[PDB]
Amino acid sequence: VNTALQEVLKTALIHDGLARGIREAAKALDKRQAHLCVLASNCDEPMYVKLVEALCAEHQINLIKVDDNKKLGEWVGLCKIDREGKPRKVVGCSCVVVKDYGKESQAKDVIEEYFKC
Amino acid sequence: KSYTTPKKNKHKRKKVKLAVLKYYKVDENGKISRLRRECPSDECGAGVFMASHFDRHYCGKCCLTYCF
Ligand SMILES: [Zn+2]
Repeated sequence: VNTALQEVLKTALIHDGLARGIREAAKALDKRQAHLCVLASNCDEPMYVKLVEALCAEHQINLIKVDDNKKLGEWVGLCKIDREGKPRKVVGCSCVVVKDYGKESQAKDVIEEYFKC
Repeated sequence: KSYTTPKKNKHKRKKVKLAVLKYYKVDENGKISRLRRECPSDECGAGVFMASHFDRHYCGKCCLTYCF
């Protein structure tokens, strides 16, 4: 399922349909365009996780949990310098939401079967 | 290079940590609360939040300043 989510993130990066950043995510929820999102639990955030869960528990938003904030900077590509190898200067992010327009894919049937059930 | 009159500063955008909770007040139950005003016009969307001035409200793009 992680391969399918990474493929969805990569094609959202290709079509530029994702709204990266908490500012654009808040714009998407205020415009009611939140389809899928990724949340990094068990982090060192003192009180940010309550605000993120409060916005994520508003209206038809998926609940996906991952481990770290700094491991989400490579799939989105915040500071992916030296793409042939490992970056040496990189920062992190909390959540990046996606608004995919080209929804049709190969594993998307299994993805929507897991999301609906 | 350097003049006798000292140089004046420019409006540089400073670094503010976690400004979004300044707008969205985290209440007890799972309900969103907005304190700062928004632009009621249809020219700009509702996701853009206007300036919180002490005696008026400054529109984000159209400069339609609303006064009390
Ligand atoms: Zn505005």
